[PDB]
Amino acid sequence: AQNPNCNIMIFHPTKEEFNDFDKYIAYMESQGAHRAGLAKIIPPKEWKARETYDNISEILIATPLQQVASGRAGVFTQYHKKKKAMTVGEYRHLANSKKYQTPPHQNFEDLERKYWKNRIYNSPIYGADISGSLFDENTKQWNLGHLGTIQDLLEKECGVVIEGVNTPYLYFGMWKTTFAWHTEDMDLYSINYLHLGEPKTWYVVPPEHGQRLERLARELFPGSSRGCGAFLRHKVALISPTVLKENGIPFNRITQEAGEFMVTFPYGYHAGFNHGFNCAEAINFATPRWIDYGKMASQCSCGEARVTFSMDAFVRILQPERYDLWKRGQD
Ligand SMILES: O=C(O)CNC(=O)C(=O)O
Ligand SMILES: [Mg+2]
Ligand code: NI
Ligand SMILES: [Zn+2]
Repeated sequence: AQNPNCNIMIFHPTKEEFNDFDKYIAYMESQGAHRAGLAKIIPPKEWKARETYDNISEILIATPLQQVASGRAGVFTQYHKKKKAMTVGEYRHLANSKKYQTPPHQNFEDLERKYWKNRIYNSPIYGADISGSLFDENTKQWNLGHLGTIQDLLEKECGVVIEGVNTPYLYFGMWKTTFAWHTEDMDLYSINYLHLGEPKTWYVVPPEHGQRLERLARELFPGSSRGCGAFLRHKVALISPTVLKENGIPFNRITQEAGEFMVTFPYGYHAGFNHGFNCAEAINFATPRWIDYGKMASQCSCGEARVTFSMDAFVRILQPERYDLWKRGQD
């Protein structure tokens, strides 16, 4: 069995290997990359996502989210308070202000220590989940707006044609902006490209150990657990590496820098934080190996998780028994 310790693998495809996205994902899996839940892909030196980032300031962040924490430094939840719209140029200035800017630090490890010590005492503002793309239309390789769609994958594998679309999302971050512990909708893959700016630190639990994280989360968030049998779908809970180590939960960590891709694999729980002003682009995708994970994915039916239009068909076809209850949660 390849990668039996479930380490995060880093790949350096050549320009030739970067042509066929599906084939390269299947290659990485042949080497055991999925066992970590997360992989890093450094693009060939010849590749670029677009020519420059000099003209992005007028993108609108219609609903910036202030991430307010409750709890203790290593075990907290966050809620998202909606703020007034602002442009990317306005948000970048805000991120660089004395109130929000990255503190002085020695290295990524020192910054990670400072994040876990101090995150809860501040409320950073995240421009998340903005439909759109920063890939140039002429970029033909690993262009996250030109991937094969999940609807077409389900149709190719299972023969059933379904409604829905699959488009990318932009994330504008600042110091301390935080992504809570989650797997993807329907335990899909994700791919994330850091277009510009400061790094993003990731934590990940191997898919084969995901239920260990869930059991810890039910212990640490006991009211939330009673409310919903899949409350991590709410994407609000944080647990620090120190707490994970104290409770014997297997995980790994890695820092993504600008110009790098990360792939999350089906049922790979992940969480993380931004080091400073940055912009990422991410999208869900599927492969044949996902189908079995989609069929088994947990679902939130309490009403909190509220998701895209396109998840309807995935539940309806892959999880017909759960469909009625889940749809009640959506309505
Ligand atoms: O970058 C972020 O805030 C969160 N991204 C992801 O969870 C991802 O790409 O799956
Ligand atoms: Mg612009
Ligand atoms: Ni994710
Ligand atoms: Zn729920």
